[PDB]
Amino acid sequence: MSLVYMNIMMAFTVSLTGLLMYRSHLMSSLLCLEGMMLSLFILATLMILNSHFTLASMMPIILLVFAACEAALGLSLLVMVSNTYGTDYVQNLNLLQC
Amino acid sequence: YPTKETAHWKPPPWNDVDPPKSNLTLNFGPQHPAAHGVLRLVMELSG
Amino acid sequence: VAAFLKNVWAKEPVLVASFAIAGLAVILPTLSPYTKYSLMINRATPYNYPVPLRDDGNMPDVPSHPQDPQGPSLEWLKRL
Amino acid sequence: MMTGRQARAPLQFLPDEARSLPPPKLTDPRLAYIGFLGYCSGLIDNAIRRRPVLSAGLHRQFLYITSFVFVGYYLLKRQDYMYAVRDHDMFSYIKSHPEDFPEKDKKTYREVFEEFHPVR
Amino acid sequence: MNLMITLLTNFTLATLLVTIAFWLPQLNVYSEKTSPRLPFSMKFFLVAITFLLFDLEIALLLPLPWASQTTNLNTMLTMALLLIFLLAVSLAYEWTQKGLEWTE
Amino acid sequence: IMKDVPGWKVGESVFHTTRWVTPMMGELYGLRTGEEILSSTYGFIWYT
Amino acid sequence: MMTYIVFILSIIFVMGFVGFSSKPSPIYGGLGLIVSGGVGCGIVLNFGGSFLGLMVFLIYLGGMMVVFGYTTAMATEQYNKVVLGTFITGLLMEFLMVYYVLKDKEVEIVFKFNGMGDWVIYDTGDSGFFSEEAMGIAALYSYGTWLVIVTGWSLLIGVVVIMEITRGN
Amino acid sequence: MNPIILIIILMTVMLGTIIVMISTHWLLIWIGFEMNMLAIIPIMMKKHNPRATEASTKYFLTQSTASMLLMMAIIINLMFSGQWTVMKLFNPMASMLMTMALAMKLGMAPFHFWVPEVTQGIPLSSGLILLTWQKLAPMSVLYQILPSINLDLILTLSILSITIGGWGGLNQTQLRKIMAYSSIAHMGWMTAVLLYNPTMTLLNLIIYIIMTSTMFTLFMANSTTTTLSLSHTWNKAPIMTILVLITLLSMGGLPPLSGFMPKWMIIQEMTKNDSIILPTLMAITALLNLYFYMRLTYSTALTMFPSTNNMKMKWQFPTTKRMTLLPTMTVLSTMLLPLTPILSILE
Amino acid sequence: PFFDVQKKLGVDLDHWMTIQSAEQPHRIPARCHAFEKEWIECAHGIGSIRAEKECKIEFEDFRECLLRQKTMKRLNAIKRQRDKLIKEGKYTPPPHHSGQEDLRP
Amino acid sequence: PGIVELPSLEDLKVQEVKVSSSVLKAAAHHYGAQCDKPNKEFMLCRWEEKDPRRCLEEGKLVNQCALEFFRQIKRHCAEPFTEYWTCIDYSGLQLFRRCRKEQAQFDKCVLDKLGWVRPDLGELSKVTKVKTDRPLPENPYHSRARPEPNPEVEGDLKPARHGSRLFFWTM
Ligand SMILES: CCCCCCCCCCCCCCCCCC(=O)OC[C@H](COP(=O)([O-])OC[C@H](O)COP(=O)([O-])OC[C@H](COC(=O)CCCCCCCCCCCCCCCCC)OC(=O)CCCCCCCCCCCCCCCCC)OC(=O)CCCCCCCCCCCCCCCCC
Ligand SMILES: CCCCCCCCCCCCCCCCCC(=O)OC[C@H](COP(=O)(O)OCCN)OC(=O)CCCCCCCCCCCCCCCCC
Ligand SMILES: CCCCCCCCCCCCCCCCCC(=O)OC[C@H](COP(=O)(O)OCCN)OC(=O)CCCCCCCCCCCCCCCCC
Repeated sequence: MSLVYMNIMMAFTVSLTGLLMYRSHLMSSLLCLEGMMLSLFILATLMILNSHFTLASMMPIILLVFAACEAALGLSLLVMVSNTYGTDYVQNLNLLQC
Repeated sequence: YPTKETAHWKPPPWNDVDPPKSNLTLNFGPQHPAAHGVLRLVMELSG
Repeated sequence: VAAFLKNVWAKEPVLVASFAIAGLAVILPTLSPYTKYSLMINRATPYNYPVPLRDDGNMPDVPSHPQDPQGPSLEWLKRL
Repeated sequence: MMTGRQARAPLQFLPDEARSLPPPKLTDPRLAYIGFLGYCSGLIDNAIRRRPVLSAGLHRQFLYITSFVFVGYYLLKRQDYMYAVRDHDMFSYIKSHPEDFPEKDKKTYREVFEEFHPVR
Repeated sequence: MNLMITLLTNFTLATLLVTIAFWLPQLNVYSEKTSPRLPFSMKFFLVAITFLLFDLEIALLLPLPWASQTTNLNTMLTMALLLIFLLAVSLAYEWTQKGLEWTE
Repeated sequence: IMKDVPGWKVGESVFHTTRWVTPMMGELYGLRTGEEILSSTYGFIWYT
Repeated sequence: MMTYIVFILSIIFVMGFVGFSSKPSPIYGGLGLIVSGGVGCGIVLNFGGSFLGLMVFLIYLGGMMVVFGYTTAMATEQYNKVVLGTFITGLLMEFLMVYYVLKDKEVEIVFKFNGMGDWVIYDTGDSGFFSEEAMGIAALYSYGTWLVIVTGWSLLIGVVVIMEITRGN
Repeated sequence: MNPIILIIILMTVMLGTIIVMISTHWLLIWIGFEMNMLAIIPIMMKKHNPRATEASTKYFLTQSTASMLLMMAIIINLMFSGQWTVMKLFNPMASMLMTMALAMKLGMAPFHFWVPEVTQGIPLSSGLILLTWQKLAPMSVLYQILPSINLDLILTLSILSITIGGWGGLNQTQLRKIMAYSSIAHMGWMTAVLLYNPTMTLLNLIIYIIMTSTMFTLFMANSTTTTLSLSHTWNKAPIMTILVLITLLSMGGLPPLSGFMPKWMIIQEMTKNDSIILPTLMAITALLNLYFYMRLTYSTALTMFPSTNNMKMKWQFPTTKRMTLLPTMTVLSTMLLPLTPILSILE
Repeated sequence: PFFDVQKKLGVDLDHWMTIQSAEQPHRIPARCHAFEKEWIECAHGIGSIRAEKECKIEFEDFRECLLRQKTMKRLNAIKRQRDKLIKEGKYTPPPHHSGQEDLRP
Repeated sequence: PGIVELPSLEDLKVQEVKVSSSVLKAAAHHYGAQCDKPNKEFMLCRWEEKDPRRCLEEGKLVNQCALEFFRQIKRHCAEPFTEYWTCIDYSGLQLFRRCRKEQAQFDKCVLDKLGWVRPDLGELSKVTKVKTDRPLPENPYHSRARPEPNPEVEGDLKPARHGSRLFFWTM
């Protein structure tokens, strides 16, 4: 298949392995999650414009709206975690081991 | 079953509520010191 | 309802203008006589090509030429 | 398995061909067992709220019994419908495919040689 | 193409102005000068999230000047007034549950 | 061009059908120069 | 070179993703995701998604990444080995993939990929006096009725949900 | 929480589940999962303590990652099929990614690592919603995509879920973690029979939801979150010890109870397809589930643990809790095995 | 639990965005409209099992319309052989493939 | 698969209409009024055959009738037409509304010296009927034979033989 699809899928997997390997910050995790969304947006858009599939032109907008509302939910979770522990570190979220 | 790894684990609180574990202080001055210029204000702001 | 309306027009006239403009925007296109013509003009705007029909023998309403009498007309749009 | 059968007409609890089938009698032992489950639900409902178990809320025990019988009657109708559908599809598929279901040449035990294994 | 040329020219002129404004006042050798978490507010984060959600509702509203050209105008007008009404209902719930307070 | 290549059917369809398929951009401007390629394939997008 | 413009922008896109996904700090990670969103917008614009690319700039970079930088500014403090090492790791993996799919015009990581410029796969016709992408997006109001209902309901519920979970009570 | 807002948010949870269950388009499936997560986040943060914020954050990260992998599977499907019908997937990579995404949404092992943490961090009613209602929509999608599900993948996830949910509950004294590892083992049982007969999958899901709803309703009505707090139930309400006894004996898969029905039908439909080793190892592995269930019955109903003095004051007060459908769910979780051929209504 | 509420009630909630061959705004055709229509009208009603082994040619033509893998592979073969013959000097490009012929219309 | 069949370059030779787009747009209403029949034969053949290789003779008849149209303009009204398409040609959007007096002069000279009437607002978008002699394409998609469907269900629905047959349940 086309050459740009390789780079957009590899961008998804790069932001995936970034999201699947935390360093310290939950904000960087959410940045990797929305980079995954960005790569999904571009990949869906290139398919739908390439195919001239007219009605699915509204599909990436619905993807963008739902996942940005999801991002707002995640930022509010990070804000409540930061008001609990002072930072946004994922090593502070370890109370549920016991 | 206690092990060496799960040795420091205490059971959770009974109501599943943990302890929580401030307000800003501003040293303020008049913006353009033409009129007053000689005022010092130590604020305690709560946002 | 006349005391409440004058009271909310004295205290919060921005919200009264808001709900009045919104209520007119809701109930007004169902009461307007020109709302028909919006549909008529949008369905009369020729984006695609008028792909012609094979003349089988019995289509008395379909014209043979664009300047023929039979067919859909837009004299209502020229005149209004 | 049978999901393409009930896909032409979706979300029908009892289709129109279910009425060709005889309904369960109201003295069905399955339906009587469901009524016994209603009585048991009434007894547990009197027990968990510390009411007298057999006496209190006879209207409530009776609505438990009635509601379980009422649901279970239609459940038994759908059960008998789906097994009738299963047998109907089985028999029509056997009829449409005779090459896959050959009528077996049955031999009698005078020709059948079975190896005898003595217990000694 | 001409857009890319124009973007490169604007970026180049901006970078040239920034590079001049940092390196031109370094010509005059000056006397080397030798003498000598932030508090969180919930309302600052809430106005940004309220912006984000109403901006997504605006992203739904942006194809309206193309949507009026349709032949299904009654459905289109219904869904247009319905999106603006849901934006107004989000604003009303943000109002009445003390969400727009002290940054009103 | 494809004379030295063994087992090459010239004009072989990549589709099993005999229906007319609308040609791709690379099927038309494949052997032409890069300027004509750009002017046909990005020209409207890059126009002003 | 110029026929490979979408490919070169996609290489810049993957380099930006290796940039922020190696996670130096949420500030610089936000910057890398901004530059990545801009170049991926350029990728979308070079297929004829002008409205969808302006949706990237206006909505993604315009609202959402602004809220990410805003919330980062309220949660990080202003003033490594693993970040730079993972950066050059992803850069070498990407350039080895570029080198293979350029010297061979073919590669297979998970799927088979062409190595020519992606100009080849376009259409050779016109759309008349409209954009097909604009008319398909405009049909959200006449064809996407249920889609509008569930999207608006999810956004209203999202406002309600954010006011619940940030209330603390 | 405002009761109006509570009712609207639970209707939105149910709405997202229904949108997954009825829709024929992949975008609407993804929309339903998004709406479901977005609405269930306040239910987990109902009490506003740091364990609920941690549980909601972990749940958000897992379900968000699964939703993005779901959309990547959908996008690879749009590549390799040009369409959007919710049916079989036209690429094994899309099938693998969608099976991973649904395994993350169900919390099947080895994506199970959120379920006991998130279930411990949240109240018993929200844990009930998470372990019963949130299993419905991904099992519906797995019910629809099964012509393209890889067999080795789904059976690996299944047996790994059964084994890890067996060994996980043996170390636990918190009731919510016991129910979560029970969830992991039973989701393994559900997905093991999926490609063989998905009607038995729906039977296992329905019997599981009945029994788990019974156990969470008993734990709510007694206000017990630990083993040792459940141990005081004999001196407070002795009928509750009987009900948790018969329901834990049911969930262990003992005849003549209705928790034996699903695993017996699963073994019954896996031996038809010439698989003998796998249902035998699954059945032997479920004895671990039965072991920690019998541990709880020993601590609650079969012995009398020591109580304290202040229980005498609680003797003077009845339960004013709405123990909704608790007798009905207790009868259906135990006495339904004579009605085992009722499963044909799910065909 | 595909509760087909749409076919039960007769409502069209999402069947319109489902395929490319559906009704489109201003009758815009998809670039693989005919291939998808042929594959759907082949595979209609016979189920997935018969559709994967009896409509294989229509689905292969449709997948090769969508992805254009065989087309790009064929153009790669022609272009590589052309560049080899240019480097070997055994081939000249025509004037109508160099911009020297005052195009058709 | 098979070899695609293309026409020779001799079959693609025709006298083109080598005018500009403003020359065509200026003449477009009288072109749609006068060159109706070969144009609609061609577009009917083009939407029915779904193949531009079966439509080359109708394309040549279109390309010939257009030349007859512009020759018939050139013999009578070359100067008002030239002024009119120059005025159309100045505008970047090629507005008709900027050019109404040159349109009036061109329509006056065309109605006098050629008897042509400009179409009204609504006429050139009418769906017209075309009398052809070529046959209707019986399989324009070149579809092969459809697979035979699965058999329908038929018969009356009898009760299950001995009930459920689930291990011992006698109903
Ligand atoms: C003119 C219009 C009106 C005409 C009216 C004409 C009739 C007049 C009489 C009306 C009343 C009829 C009542 C039902 C008919 C009798 C059904 C029967 O016996 O089936 C034999 C059935 C099969 O034996 P069969 O010799 O082949 O058939 C003889 C008949 O032809 C059986 O006929 P069948 O071939 O049609 O049987 C169908 C099928 C035949 O069955 C099968 O195909 C085999 C599968 C049976 C279930 C196996 C489940 C295994 C796992 C569970 C183990 C449960 C352990 C026992 C209970 C533990 C404690 C709860 O049954 C089922 O599928 C139903 C499932 C079993 C429920 C049986 C009915 C119970 C109603 C009352 C419930 C009261 C509580 C009893 C205890 C609850 C459990 C039974 O045997 C059993 O199921 C064994 C248990 C005994 C059944 C209950 C006996 C009924 C009367 C109970 C009164 C005493 C209650 C004591 C207090 C409460 C308990 C503490
Ligand atoms: C039906 C058509 C569609 C309607 C929906 C679309 C609406 C579009 C406009 C969007 C408005 C978004 C925000 C709405 C918030 C409403 C709640 C509100 O503001 O209540 C508070 C207000 C008192 O203000 P307070 O809280 O004190 O503000 C601080 C300064 N004092 O309380 C008040 O001032 C009272 C507010 C309620 C009464 C307003 C009455 C206006 C009547 C106008 C004429 C009738 C118009 C038709 C609609 C029906 C109105 C009853
Ligand atoms: C193919 C399948 C298709 C679909 C089939 C149907 C699937 C049904 C799945 C059921 C999932 C139920 C999840 C729990 C209910 C959701 C709402 C809820 O949370 O209700 C509990 C309610 C909340 O009250 P609150 O005050 O917040 O709780 C704290 C205690 N004071 O109140 C309380 O906490 C009070 C305590 C009692 C609560 C009991 C609730 C029982 C509800 C479930 C009944 C059993 C399921 C239905 C029958 C089987 C269906 C398969």
